Amino acid sequence: XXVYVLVIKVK
Amino acid sequence: HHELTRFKNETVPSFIDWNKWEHWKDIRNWDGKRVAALFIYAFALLLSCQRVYVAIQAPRVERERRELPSPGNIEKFKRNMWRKATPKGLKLKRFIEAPDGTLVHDSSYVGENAWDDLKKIIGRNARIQTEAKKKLSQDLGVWRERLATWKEMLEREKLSEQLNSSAAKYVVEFDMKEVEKSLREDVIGRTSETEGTRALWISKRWWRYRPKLPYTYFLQKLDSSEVAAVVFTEDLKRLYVTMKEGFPLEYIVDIPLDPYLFETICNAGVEVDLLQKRQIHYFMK
Amino acid sequence: LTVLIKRGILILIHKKA
Amino acid sequence: KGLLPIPMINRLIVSLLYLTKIRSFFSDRWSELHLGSNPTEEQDVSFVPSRRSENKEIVNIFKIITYLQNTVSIHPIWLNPVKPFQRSSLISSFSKANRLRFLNNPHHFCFYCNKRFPFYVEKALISEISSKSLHNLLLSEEMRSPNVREVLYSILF
Amino acid sequence: XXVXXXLLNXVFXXXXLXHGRXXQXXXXLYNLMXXFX
Amino acid sequence: KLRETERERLSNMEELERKANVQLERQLVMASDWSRTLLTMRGKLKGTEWDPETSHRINFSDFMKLLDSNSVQYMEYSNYGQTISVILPYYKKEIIFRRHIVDRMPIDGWNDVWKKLHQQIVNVEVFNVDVVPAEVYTTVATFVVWSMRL
Amino acid sequence: TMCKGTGSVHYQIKDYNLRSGEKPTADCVADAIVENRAELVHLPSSFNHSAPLPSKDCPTCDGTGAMSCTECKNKLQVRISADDIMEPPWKAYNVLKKMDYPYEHIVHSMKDPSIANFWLITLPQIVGGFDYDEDVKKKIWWQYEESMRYDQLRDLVAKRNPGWEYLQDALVSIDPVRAREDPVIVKNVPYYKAKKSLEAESQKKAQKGSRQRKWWFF
Amino acid sequence: EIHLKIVPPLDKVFLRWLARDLQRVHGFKPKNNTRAITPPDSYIEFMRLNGSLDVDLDDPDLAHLFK
Amino acid sequence: XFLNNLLKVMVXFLXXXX
Amino acid sequence: RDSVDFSLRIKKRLEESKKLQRDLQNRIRKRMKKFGEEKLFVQKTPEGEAVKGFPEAEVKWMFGEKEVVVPKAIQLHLRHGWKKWQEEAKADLKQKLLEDVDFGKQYIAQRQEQVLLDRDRVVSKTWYNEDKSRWEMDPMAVPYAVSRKLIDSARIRHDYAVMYVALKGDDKEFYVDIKEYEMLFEKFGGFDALYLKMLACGIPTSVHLM
Ligand SMILES: [Zn+2]
Repeated sequence: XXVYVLVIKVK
Repeated sequence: HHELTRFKNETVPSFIDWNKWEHWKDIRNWDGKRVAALFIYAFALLLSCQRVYVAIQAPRVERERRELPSPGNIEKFKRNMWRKATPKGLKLKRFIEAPDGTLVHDSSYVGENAWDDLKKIIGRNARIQTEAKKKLSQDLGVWRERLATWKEMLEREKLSEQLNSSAAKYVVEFDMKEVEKSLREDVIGRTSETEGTRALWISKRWWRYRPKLPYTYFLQKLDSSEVAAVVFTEDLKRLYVTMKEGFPLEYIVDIPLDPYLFETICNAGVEVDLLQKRQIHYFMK
Repeated sequence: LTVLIKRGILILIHKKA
Repeated sequence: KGLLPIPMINRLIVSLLYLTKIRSFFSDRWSELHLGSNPTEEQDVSFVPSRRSENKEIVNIFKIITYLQNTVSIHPIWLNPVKPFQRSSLISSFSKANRLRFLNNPHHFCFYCNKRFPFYVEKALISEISSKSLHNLLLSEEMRSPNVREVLYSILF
Repeated sequence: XXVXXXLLNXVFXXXXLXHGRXXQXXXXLYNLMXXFX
Repeated sequence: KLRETERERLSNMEELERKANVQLERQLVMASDWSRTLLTMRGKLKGTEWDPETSHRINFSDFMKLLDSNSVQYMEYSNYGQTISVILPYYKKEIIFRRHIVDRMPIDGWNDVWKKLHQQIVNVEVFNVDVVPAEVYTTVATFVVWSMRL
Repeated sequence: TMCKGTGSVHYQIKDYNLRSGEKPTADCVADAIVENRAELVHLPSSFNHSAPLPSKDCPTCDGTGAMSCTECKNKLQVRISADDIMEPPWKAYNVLKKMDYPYEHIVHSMKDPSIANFWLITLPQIVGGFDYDEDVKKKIWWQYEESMRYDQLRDLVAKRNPGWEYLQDALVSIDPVRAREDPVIVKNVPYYKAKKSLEAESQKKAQKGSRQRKWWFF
Repeated sequence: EIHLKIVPPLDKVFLRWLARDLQRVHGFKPKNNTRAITPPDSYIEFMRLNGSLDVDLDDPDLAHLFK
Repeated sequence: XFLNNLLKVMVXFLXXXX
Repeated sequence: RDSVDFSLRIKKRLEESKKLQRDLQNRIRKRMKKFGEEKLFVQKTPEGEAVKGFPEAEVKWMFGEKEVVVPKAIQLHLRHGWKKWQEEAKADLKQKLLEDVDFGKQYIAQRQEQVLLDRDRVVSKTWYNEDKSRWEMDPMAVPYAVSRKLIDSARIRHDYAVMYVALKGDDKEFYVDIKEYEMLFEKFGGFDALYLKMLACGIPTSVHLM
């Protein structure tokens, strides 16, 4: 898939 | 093709005018075609759900039928391997895709807490085969079951880590105090003796034969932190690379003008310079 | 390579021949 | 430096904030970032390491080639599971995920064997004032250096 | 929810984005434009 | 105490082998290029994607739609974007590839076009042909050809 | 720009000169279209509508997607300069000046307090060797927090929490141009609401089917 | 001394859009029978930072007359 | 012209020879 | 129950905004019907050229043979109150510094120090060109001096290519180029906005034929 740094996922 | 034009002009906008929701939301005047389209959507949803269910389930049944020195030492060895691989403070998560549509957080991948805190030395060398290992151990004068079970358990963890990477998503996080220290260390402290000896040396040894290389491999090796410098020609239509190791060191890569070129030239962290020709060479031509 | 269509039109083209 | 806007200064911040989405009528922040900051913190090149480097490589190539030809043949007919994040420093890998997310393709340069590659690896002054006033150059519509003027004058001659 | 005490008064379009002039400057400029009206 | 000598020997052996690894990678890339340019002239690779044949022209909007439809995976680039071309497979089975030169790619779609191109593309091809040897060819060639007619 | 380069612009009938004694049906409108007694107008595909209108070719570019420079005239289409032979620095710099170095790879990643601290403050202070005034730092922080309103509201409206249409109208009120293209915002609210209810009952009947399909082989 | 022009050689469209947005935001409408609304702490802080809150010390009515 | 008289009072001294 | 409550507060303030817009539209209709008849229409853009980033489908309003512009409704009502409390706070601080003596002196000393710092900062980027034997300044900080209102007078060569700018309290006529200012701030208004913010501030300007 892709790198999903927390600003994408956590917030 | 004659009917398809009118099909676009007067059927599908009229369809969405019938599919306009001022009539749809009122259930008391649902037309027969309206509930017919409702049933069509229901049947399509059922078919798609059943198909994706069986398609997800089938390889799991396939692998089920195909299938049918403490663990702390394993954790420490995986920790050591990951500390060898990537720098400190970068924590990388394997956030696993469930079949249902949710995102499951496992807590056993070594990419998270590896950073968190006469036979051991030799046994930690898996890049070299056990044949030369036992050959040089007989040159030392020093157990085959333990090496056998090391091999078995590394095969097990290799298979499990291969299976975990079929459908997963990944999350980085840096160590902004450590990363800012690295910026102060390697951006401000990179004091190589090679300050400006790149473009001039090419201008002297132009008589060398530098072979050709493609754009995409130039990108794929520039990103890799394998190249020592990048050189721009004054017409911006040739670019003479100068890496750190290879035969030859320098080549010629012909270039398309796009910004992502310059973006990866930046993010790789390579030496950027432009050769300046004189003002006669464009009058000699 | 820079072919000239009449009414003064300059068109850049591919390599050669 | 106009080619690669990350400097490896304040124009970066200005393009980060203000340029990103009519009049917008505010250039004062540019100058406020410019002068609202005060600094408080051998022309002789050496080709010696360059020559010694190619000397090292030409030395190493012979033994590496002997081992390679002892190992490999070519016939006529773990680490991070994300390739960029290996042997890249902290600040180099910092913005790496930022480019990985939007553009996903590395192009993964590995494959060789097509019809073009049947080989296979095997591993083992009265009017002068009026003239001054008359000239209608108020529409410039130019949009370099006087040295370019000299070289272009030579080209014209 | 912590900034939302001001956000409910900050949802009013973009009012802190067009204020860089005093009233007098605005009036001066206004009378210095053309007299079409 | 002598196991550190073993560690150093293994490190040196790993250095040698990974030197050889990257060196063989370069070996394969230059040998691949040499075999490519050797097979190009003989015509044994005629018709494939490495020697395509001309076809009808195309517009910007058709290129945009084929970009939405993920057909574009090979290009031919030259001259700062004023002349470009693309290559398409077709089904005659027999899979053949044809080149189409795009017409008047206007000014400012490229940073959006390269937004999709860079994600579909596997290999771009960039041609380097300067102006001055072409012009020398024009003058000498018209001289010799018209003297041949004479 | 009037078709953005896509070319498939939407079309609409604006006014209809109906005859005295008829009803505004669809076939009468089509018959007026035959004799061109209705105002046929072009709407851009840049405007996205609730009802997809007929998308045909754009007449301003004839389907190509570009307008030729009509400011250039046939009498002055040629120059006299031998600039084309000596490839200049200024042409390359100009053709690269319209490439924008697209910054989207950092703007989206910028939405983090620590990461914003780094990129906005720490990197210029380290590279430049200067130190900011407190007014400069506070104005940077204020403009940043002011800019983060739209992404905070997008995240809050993405929860599908009850009463999300009010935050949807807040999003369409704060910034028009960006809200005209955000895929989270739905054009027709009853459309999405009743389709959601219909999908719920559809997965109910799908469960019925998938549960009575397992009671016949025994 | 001081001089001006009514027809300057500047760009044409920018003046039209500036005037049109000036009409769209201001128009001519004043108001007097209105009580002032309090700004939040954010607008108040920005007004503090921009320095537009300074009392009109330039006017020699009473602010500068004693000084 | 309060700023003008203020600057008249507090004239400075900068070299900047370039 | 807090998020739904906040969205209901948003809803009631939006309903207030729509009521405000509707009654302002009604007031505009009642005030402007004395001239002509409304001709509301979405006139299609006659330009076909605006690639400079301007919005589309401008609305031309006719009330007879005249011109009128539709304004914003709630924004004007908020701006009136905000400027009103600006005036009230300024007047309260004025009368307060009229009451006390020490705080007014401290304030005027702070103004003195800030003006000194601003002028020093704007003269930190000057130089003397001895090839032409004149004084030149970075045009980059030329707007910044305008922000403090540091400009004395403006002398303009025609074609708008070079400005000669006077400093308040100084006898020099600094030479600044405007082609470079355009090359720097073409995205931020260019010299059009520069001359416009000379004109808005009521600075003395004059054009010459050099
Ligand atoms: Zn068009």
